[PDB]
Amino acid sequence: ERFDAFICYCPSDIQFVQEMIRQLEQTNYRLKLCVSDRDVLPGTCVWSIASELIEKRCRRMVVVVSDDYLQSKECDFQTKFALSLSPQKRLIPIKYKAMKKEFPSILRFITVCDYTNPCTKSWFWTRLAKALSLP
Amino acid sequence: ERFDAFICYCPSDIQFVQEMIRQLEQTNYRLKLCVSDRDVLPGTCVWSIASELIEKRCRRMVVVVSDDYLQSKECDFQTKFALSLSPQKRLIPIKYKAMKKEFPSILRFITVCDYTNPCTKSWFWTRLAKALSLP
Amino acid sequence: ERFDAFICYCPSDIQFVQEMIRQLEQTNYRLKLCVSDRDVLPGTCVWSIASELIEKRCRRMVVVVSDDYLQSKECDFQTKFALSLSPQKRLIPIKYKAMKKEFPSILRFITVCDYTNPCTKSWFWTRLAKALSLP
Amino acid sequence: ERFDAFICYCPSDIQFVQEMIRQLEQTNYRLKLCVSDRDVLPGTCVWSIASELIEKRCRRMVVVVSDDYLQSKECDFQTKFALSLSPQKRLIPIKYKAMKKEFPSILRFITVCDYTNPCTKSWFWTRLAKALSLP
Amino acid sequence: ERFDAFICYCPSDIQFVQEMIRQLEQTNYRLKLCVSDRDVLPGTCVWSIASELIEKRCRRMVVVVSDDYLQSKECDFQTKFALSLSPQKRLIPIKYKAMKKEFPSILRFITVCDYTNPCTKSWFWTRLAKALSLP
Amino acid sequence: ERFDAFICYCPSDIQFVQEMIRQLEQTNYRLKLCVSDRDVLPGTCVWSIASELIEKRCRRMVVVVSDDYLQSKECDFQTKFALSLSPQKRLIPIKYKAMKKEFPSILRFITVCDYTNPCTKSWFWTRLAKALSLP
Amino acid sequence: ERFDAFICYCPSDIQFVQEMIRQLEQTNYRLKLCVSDRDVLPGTCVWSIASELIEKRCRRMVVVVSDDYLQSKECDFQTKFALSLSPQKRLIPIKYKAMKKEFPSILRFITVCDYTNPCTKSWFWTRLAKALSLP
Repeated sequence: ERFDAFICYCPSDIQFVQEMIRQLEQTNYRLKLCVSDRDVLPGTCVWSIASELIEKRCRRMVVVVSDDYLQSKECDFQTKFALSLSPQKRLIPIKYKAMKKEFPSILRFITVCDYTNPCTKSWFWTRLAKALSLP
Repeated sequence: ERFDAFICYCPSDIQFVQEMIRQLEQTNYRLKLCVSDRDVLPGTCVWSIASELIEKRCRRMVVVVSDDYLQSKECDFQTKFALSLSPQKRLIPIKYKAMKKEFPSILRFITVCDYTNPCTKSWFWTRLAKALSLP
Repeated sequence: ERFDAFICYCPSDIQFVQEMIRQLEQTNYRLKLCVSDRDVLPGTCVWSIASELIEKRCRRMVVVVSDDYLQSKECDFQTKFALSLSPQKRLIPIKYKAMKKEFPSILRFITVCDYTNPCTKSWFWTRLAKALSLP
Repeated sequence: ERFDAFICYCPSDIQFVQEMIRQLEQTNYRLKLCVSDRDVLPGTCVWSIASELIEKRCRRMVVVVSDDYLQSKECDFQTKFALSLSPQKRLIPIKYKAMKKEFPSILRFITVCDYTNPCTKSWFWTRLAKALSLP
Repeated sequence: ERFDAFICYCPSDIQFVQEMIRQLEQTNYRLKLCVSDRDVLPGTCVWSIASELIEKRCRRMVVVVSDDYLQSKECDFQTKFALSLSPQKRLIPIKYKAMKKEFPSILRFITVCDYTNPCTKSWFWTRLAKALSLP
Repeated sequence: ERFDAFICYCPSDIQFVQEMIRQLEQTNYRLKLCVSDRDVLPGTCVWSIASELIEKRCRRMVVVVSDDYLQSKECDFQTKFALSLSPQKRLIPIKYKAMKKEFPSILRFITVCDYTNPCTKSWFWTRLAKALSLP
Repeated sequence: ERFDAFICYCPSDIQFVQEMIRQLEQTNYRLKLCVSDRDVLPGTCVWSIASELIEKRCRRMVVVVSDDYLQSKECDFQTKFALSLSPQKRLIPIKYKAMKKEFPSILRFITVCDYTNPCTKSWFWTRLAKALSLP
């Protein structure tokens, strides 16, 4: 029923989401993350997963930014529907890979949780799990 | 008499349907799937399998989308007759193979149950059997 | 509300439909023909004009067969939905022009009301108005 | 305050909107249409005109489809936000000009109110004003 | 002492500011606009006109966007200092000329008060004077 | 029976009258214009269309002035019969084309509704429909 | 009903009148100018626009002097009818273009509001709007 974070990801980047499940769910933190290919029954309509999941069930939204994120359209609509909801840091962008294109200009005024820097990798999962566990 | 899911498939893709029978009928789930080459006596008229089976006997319909699905016409009429029935997720599209053409534009607003992704194959049959077993 | 005949036509052949309105409605026969560009409000969904008009409101269906009829798809679905309804001569095909392609093979077992023959044109409108006015 | 129809249009097509104001507001129908360049004070935020105008103030939405409609992004987000609202024919697409590209595939299952056909122009404004005036 | 709107402009665009003084001050609206070359004594320090004028004296800020606006740095710092103040539509961007470069990406989520459109020029000054006169 | 405006035109200028029907009848104004080639049965006498139509049925008269208007005689007699009726602006002259002869000297003391000026074309149809709709 | 200034112009000079409407009506001055091709219904008599408009409705009269002004006769009669009314500066002549003929000798004892001088163009619209707004 309830969750803690909807996860918006391109389908070419599920190896990172499987890592996130291991680090945040199967660890001693006990967090619940709604993943689309795991908690959504087939046959649903697309306009209900924005009006029911992102609106009334999840509390935050994690945007897995990548290079193939800039080609899909459902991620664009879900990102803009999340930004349209503003009454608490309700949008967390994550960069994990070497991008060679431009960053999304919509997200330039939010602080990204970077992973590709080979000197700051000790603070990543602690900051992320402290962010998601906040009320 | 009654069923749980009509199955709409091209005749060049029955090796997958034979696998589906093994995974959903001969397993501990006990589901009943109406297959055309197994439960329809020869000599019937084509306009009765849409007015009697899909209307009053089956409860859902599973569309085995493929590359040779885009050439047959009975699958087109049965898909559109299923979409014309709307009073519950009464249409489940399944992709199982590497398609090289375009996806059907009629089905773009329903969530597909994908199988060709080599990282998500553990959730496939559980999601499908949880979807078909719903009232 | 009620009607007497739904009219299925390609949009490139409305000059004949305007003639049919003059010969069957504005004449001393007093028939009511549901035309799509005249009795359907914009904003409707396409899957309701087959489930409500052809099913429960009109009593027959007139198929204006032509050369550009073989390219549209909504006429194909409406023709096959009309043929799927069989409990009374509930489908009347009309040929009015010199076709250079093949006749539709779906309609070969129904008697066409031909118009292009320059010797039989006296019986056309009388036969058509006697057919449509039957209960 | 209240309205009857939000109007979604590309800024290169305001000559048609000025005609629509003359035919629907300054005529004997007395309809109120919220236009962006006429009723929105400058300095507003873009994410409030979807959460306040389209949600709680207007009752329907008129999409002026054109060739330059396929390049803007705010019309894409407003169209998809309108489609995401589904509890009454709450979306009316209008074609008024000779398009040379493809029609939008998102809107193929709603009936368009066509204007470029030189034989049906007598029914256009009557159908449109009967549609907008419905409760 | 008090004002109603600080005006941030490039020094190559004072002919428009002189027009704005005629249309908003010397007209029957009686508005007070703090202009830098008219109300600031020489010899002041630059870091006081942001901490005293924009903070505690003016109520809004009008950004005269142009092509030479993208080269100055004091306008960049004053724009970002205005955006950093967020407790009411406290920033009004104005476009008056044909720009050939890109719009500033910082201001894309605020509604611009456009002037170069040759069909909407009747609403410009009324909207602007209704915006500035609000409490 | 009743009308709003008799229309006096040379038979070489019916393409403009067909445009006038589209702009004033098939639009949201609902005006009725008596046209000779559309509402007069053949076999009538010419001296009754001036004693019955222009006298007791129509309320105004629209004179489509052109270059070939100066050759017909029935337009001369109908214009002079209209001028002989004076008890309200009961005669509206319309110029739509580049004339190379002289204007009619009989009509020099009435204000013409000009159309060939390429700067005033926005006011034409609004002025004409406001004139014809007056009691 | 009421106005502020009748405008007497040759029909070959309406591009300047369209500019005057933008500078005096659609600006923050809110003046009302009676233009003949915009506020006079067709079918009126010419001898009423001097006895009703210039006499009892407008308060001043603006004479757009030009080179083609010296060929029309209605401007001559309206100028002399305005001069015959003398009980307040009730006649304002405007020169805007390079004339190559002589100035009108009737108007030599009134001060012209010149526009073609490339050094005095800053005072033009302010003087004109201060003149027209006087009681």
